[PDB]
Amino acid sequence: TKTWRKWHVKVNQNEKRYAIASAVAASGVPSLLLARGHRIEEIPEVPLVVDD
Amino acid sequence: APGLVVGLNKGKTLTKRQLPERPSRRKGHLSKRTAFVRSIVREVAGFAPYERRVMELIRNSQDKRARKLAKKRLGTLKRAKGKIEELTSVIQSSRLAH
Amino acid sequence: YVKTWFNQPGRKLRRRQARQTKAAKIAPRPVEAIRPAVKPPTIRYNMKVRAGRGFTLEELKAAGVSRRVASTIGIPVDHRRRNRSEESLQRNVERIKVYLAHLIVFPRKAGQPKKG
Amino acid sequence: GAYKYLEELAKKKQSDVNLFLSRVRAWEYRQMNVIHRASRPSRPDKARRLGYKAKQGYVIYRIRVRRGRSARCTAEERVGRYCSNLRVLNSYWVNQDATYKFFEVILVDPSHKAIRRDPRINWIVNPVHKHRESRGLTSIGKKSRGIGKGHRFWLRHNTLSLRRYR
Amino acid sequence: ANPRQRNKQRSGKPRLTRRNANKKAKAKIYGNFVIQQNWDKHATLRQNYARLGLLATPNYVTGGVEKLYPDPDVLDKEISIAPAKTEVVRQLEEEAVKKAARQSNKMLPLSAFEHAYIQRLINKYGTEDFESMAKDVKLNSKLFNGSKLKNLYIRMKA
RNA sequence: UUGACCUCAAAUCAGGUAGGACUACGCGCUGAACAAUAAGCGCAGGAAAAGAAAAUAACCAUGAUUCCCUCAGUAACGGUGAAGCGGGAAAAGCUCAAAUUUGAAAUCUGGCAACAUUUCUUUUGUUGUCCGAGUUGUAAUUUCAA
RNA sequence: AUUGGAUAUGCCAUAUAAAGCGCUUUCGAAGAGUCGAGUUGUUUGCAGCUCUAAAUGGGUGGUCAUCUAA
RNA sequence: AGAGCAUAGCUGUUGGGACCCGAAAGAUGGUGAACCAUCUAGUAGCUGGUUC
RNA sequence: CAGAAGAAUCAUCGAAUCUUUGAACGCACUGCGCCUUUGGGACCAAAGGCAUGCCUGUUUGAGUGUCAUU
Repeated sequence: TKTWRKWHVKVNQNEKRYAIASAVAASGVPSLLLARGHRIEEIPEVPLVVDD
Repeated sequence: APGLVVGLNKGKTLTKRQLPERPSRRKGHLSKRTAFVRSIVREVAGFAPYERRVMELIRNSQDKRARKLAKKRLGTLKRAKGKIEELTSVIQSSRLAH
Repeated sequence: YVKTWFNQPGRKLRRRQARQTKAAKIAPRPVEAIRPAVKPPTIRYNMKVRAGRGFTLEELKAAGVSRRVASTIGIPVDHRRRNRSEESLQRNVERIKVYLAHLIVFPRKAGQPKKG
Repeated sequence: GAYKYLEELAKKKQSDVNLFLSRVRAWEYRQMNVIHRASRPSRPDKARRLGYKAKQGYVIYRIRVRRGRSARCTAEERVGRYCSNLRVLNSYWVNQDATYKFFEVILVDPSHKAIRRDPRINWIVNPVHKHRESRGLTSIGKKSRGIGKGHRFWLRHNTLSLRRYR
Repeated sequence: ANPRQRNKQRSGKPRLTRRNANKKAKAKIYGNFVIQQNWDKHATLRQNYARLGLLATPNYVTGGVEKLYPDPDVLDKEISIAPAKTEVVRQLEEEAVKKAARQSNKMLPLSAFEHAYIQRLINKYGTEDFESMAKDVKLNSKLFNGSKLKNLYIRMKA
């Protein structure tokens, strides 16, 4: 085993922003929240916003 | 606001200024005192054995061999030319004094 | 002979921490000294403008700062650079003048013997 | 005043004055030990311009090395090893003959309070300068290893710097 | 692994520990008391210089400065200072004036020796031909020049 | 002669300092296989070395050194194999020799005396005096940027 | 408790002194068995040997530019 | 009336200790012809093996 | 187990102690000494030191010195 193995992997930024804009978009869909295991069957509204 | 703004350009308008003299460029000038010091020591230390033989060749007037000997001993003509001019300056001065 | 860059996030934070202690030691003054504007010495980049090492002696005298004090108020000196174009003298004298506009100088107490 | 005149009298090393001195001095130096103390430098102006000052803690040792590694660089390694406590400042050619080269090596006493309190020669008391004749940090050491600015003057090749993201 | 590391691991002596690791904590400010008082202990020096009205670097930033919020013929001329954009800069500037105010008496008095020195010259060679009074040597013992004699004349006034 | 000055020695004459160890990093000398390579030898530090151009360049010219990125597997060599440029990190500059202080060796170690001083009764200084060092040159001064 | 760089303030200052900028009808020293040459080893420099210099000179680059070694 | 550039994968190829194991070495430096330690992952077209 | 009840097979730690050896230091490598001081109850014992090179200085003497010197 050699320490100069490839540990860190490059992703273009515009790939990272797309994967995270998509990740933010899918947090507003209640189905993809239950289907991930989140117990939000009584949450008043999605996306859930509070005041400052 | 002190700020460096790099890139693009800053200006195409050019005005050359006649640059001064730097004193490090002044190196190699013949100081009036040190010429006397070098001359006096040249008189005192005498002459090199090879350089003494150059004087006789000049006195005997085989200048062609004198150049050959100095060039062989020193290494290049300009080094040999200066020595010959240095030597012949001695010879004429000794002959007028003595 | 192989080098690894695992300390790359370690070295960057060490540099930031090294900047913060410098700022602590010298509070009012900036962590960086001012540098002049010069042009790269090649046909490829000659139209560019970047930073230099320090301000030449014509850049200090024209701006109105002696060469000895300049080292003390943070203006660095380059005895090797010279001004061949006036636009190079102009871009760096005004660079000094704008710096002395924003430069607060703290007075220092001075020995005052009773006699003279 | 004088070291101007001594500068140009030492520039002519085969003139009669010097050659007559080269024979006289070499004969008496070979009569001595190989490494021996010298009260006053055999070349006062050269020792002066190389750093030597006529004050306590400044020492000079003359050494002959067989002709036929640099000879002057040798003189420094042999003198320093002889005077284990002194730090070697410099070295200069004094004389030579058909079978030997005579070198004088200037040393400094790192403990003498005339030196330790001298603002200009203090740098030699610092342990980083222990035996500069042994590491190659003297003038001839700097030359003999080709150190300097120019175009005429290893592991950076073999290494394989693999950045974190490659 | 090593012998020296391993014998003291087996032994009974306690390890020479040092609880020195304080990650993420910045260097506390000493020096100018004004900026220390207005120095946020959490913000970075680029943030604190900016918040305090000071330039951390007069030279170009080599990177991308933070965007926290969506932000919407002359060699003789002199730049007439820069007004302070913050109170704290004015606090630093005000102290500069007061420190200079205390150190205002830059004129020096005279000691007895140079006092009578200047009277002996003045009452003999008037008060205007300073070059001539520097030319005399019988009274000008130290052989001062005209420039320094005038300085003594001005300094003796007050 | 005296006695100076020079050398020559010795002393359990006072004050010192060197050695061996470590060796990852570092500076040298040196070295065969299979390559400034292992080894061998020598010398150090918390870094070592390097360092304020006898440096580039042919430009609107740059400007101590060191490391990083690129220049580039490029030029060149004949596969070996760089350097300016550029972009970053960091930045700080300096001291001598060569000048007659010559209207005044103004310089300095050591002994002794008190005064102090402390990571410290364990440190490090000053003042005074005496003796030496030094005029074959110790201070100030000046280092080419002048 | 032990120290560090600053501030505040008391006392002491040998200043007859010491600096920067300025103007010059006066000046301006510059590192030799070194550079350099032939030649021989080592790996271009370095090393030995043979000789061995100069003063707008000397090194290096392109009659010019830059630099100022020992 | 330009189609690349960058990342990830797959297979291929060239190096690198290079699928694993196995040929007298040689050299450096030591110990009392012998022996030891390292350079060394020295050398292979070959041998034997290479896993649901 | 013992063991005391400022305990502790404790911590901290700035004071002393730190066997013979080893760069290893009197010569030797077990012995043999030397010198000085301390003393014993002239001699002996103990203690102290007694290794080389080099540097600054002090004293002593000598050189075939150079003089100096009526």
